[PDB]
Amino acid sequence: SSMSYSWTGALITPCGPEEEKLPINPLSNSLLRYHNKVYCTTSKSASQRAKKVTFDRTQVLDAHYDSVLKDIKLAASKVSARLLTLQQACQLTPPHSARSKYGFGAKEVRSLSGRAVNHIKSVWKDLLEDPQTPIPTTIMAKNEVFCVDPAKGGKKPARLIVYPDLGVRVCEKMALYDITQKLPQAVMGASYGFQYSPAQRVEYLLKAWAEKKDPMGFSYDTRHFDSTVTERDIRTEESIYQACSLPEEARTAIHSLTERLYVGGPMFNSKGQTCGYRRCRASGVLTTSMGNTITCYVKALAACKAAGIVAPTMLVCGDDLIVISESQGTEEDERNLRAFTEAMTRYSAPPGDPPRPEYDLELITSCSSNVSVALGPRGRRRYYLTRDPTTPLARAAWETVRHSPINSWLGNIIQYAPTIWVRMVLMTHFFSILMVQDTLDQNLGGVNPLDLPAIIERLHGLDAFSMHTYSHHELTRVASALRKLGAPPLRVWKSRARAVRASLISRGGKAAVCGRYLFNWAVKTKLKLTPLPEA
RNA sequence: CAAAUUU
RNA sequence: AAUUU
Ligand SMILES: Nc1nc2c(ncn2[C@@H]2O[C@H](COP(=O)(O)OP(=O)(O)O)[C@@H](O)[C@H]2O)c(=O)[nH]1
Ligand SMILES: [Cl-]
Ligand SMILES: [Mn+2]
Ligand SMILES: [Mn+2]
Ligand SMILES: [Mn+2]
Repeated sequence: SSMSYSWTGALITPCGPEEEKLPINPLSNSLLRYHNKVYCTTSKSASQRAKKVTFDRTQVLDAHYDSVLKDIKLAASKVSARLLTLQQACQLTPPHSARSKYGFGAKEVRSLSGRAVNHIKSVWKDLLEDPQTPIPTTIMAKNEVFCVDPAKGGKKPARLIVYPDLGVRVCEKMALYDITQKLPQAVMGASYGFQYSPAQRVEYLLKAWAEKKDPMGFSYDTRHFDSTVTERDIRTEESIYQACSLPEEARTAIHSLTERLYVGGPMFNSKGQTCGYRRCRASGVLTTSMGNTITCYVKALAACKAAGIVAPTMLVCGDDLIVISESQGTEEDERNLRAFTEAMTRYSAPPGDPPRPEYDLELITSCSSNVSVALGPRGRRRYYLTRDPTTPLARAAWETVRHSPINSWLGNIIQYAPTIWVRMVLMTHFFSILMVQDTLDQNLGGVNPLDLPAIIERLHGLDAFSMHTYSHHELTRVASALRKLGAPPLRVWKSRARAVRASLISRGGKAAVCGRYLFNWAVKTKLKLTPLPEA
């Protein structure tokens, strides 16, 4: 039936300047050599993304879907959800959020300037009074950094971001924010992925795995998921929102937003020209995450039922899921996954790479990450979250006139503190840099480098300073990644850490704390590492 | 552009 | 600020 997009032929213009690296990368030319492999998805490449995502869609539901959808509405109704005062919504706008066409930006909105507050009042009026006129949207390309992958086709084209003017975004929040805070958790229960910390995510997966008499696992991702979302899915999304206790004024707004924005509409490039028209998810609206997550969860749980997966235990984060099930033999498991996939494909949620059953937790990737295991200080198996380091490393070498990567070094050091690649590579580099800059005190993205041990033990457990004997998979993947980016191998980072460490220790103070906890892995005579006041 | 987590 | 979807 419905085509996902249609194109005037007008280009998808840049919303500013997209910078190139420079001939010297002073912060990261000691981290890695192959800077030619590090690129940022440009808006010229948007054209190609459009081609990939524009395609005709056909959807066939069935008892299993219908049934799941029923049960989900019954969940939805145990939820009461209130409107948000125009002001409260203004306050939830991000600091730098892209300004309005109508002469004002996020400063005004967050501070409750009167020009801003009136415009918004009017815009909300128009939603209440008018429930069909489509709402224009801007379309732009997302700029992300990756390592090239010649094996997987050279350079990814830029993903497409599609969003309404600022005023509309506030209104969206008024109508929907509270729902987003309550509905998913209530529809999906323990399956709701974003609810968990990474540690809980891991415990959850292990508990699921443990529960089975004979576990089988897989993950599923949808190809260009936002393109796969149909007018009907969105309307079914509305009817799920509506299934709550709502102020009548909300219902009108929801329904008006649904019909005028969410379900489709015209798109304009940043120079103002009509770009095309959209009949699927706009990734840019408030409902993007919740939408994707709920919808994905319906189709998924239906496919599970269509395919006979026994005792499924799910975890959904957007279009990404993991199911851990009771195995029915490999022969049947393969048949069921095929079924599952046909069902999803019928429901208009077809796979990128088609899924496969696995019987070992390490072999299941979702949200670009996976569980692995190493040994801790006393010889116990310690499970943790990790990932291919390619992209984080690539991003660690993204230096331009207007951008420093030091923050991403830190971001990843915190998030993946127990991973061998953070511990040996990223930390070593990060500290090495700052000691030489002599800018350790300096706060970065509101964090103090010298806190790190505390920060890390709070979030990952003191075991993160003592883990050893990492998995074959993980060593292979790390090695291979450094080799791919022309970084030094681990043996060299070992040396460099001994040095960094010695300097940090001899620096005294918190530096020495850092030097001792964070680099204890680097020494043959490893110390007794006890817990920290600060956490 | 939106959300979630981490800070 | 970082990351993810
Ligand atoms: N608003 C917004 N949504 C995103 C972004 N990245 C991913 N998503 C949403 O999550 C969906 C699934 O993500 P992913 O599997 O990573 O990409 P895709 O399936 O190729 O589109 C996308 O189709 C988007 O709707 C982003 O930067 N902004
Ligand atoms: Cl242990
Ligand atoms: Mn996907
Ligand atoms: Mn309605
Ligand atoms: Mn995904």
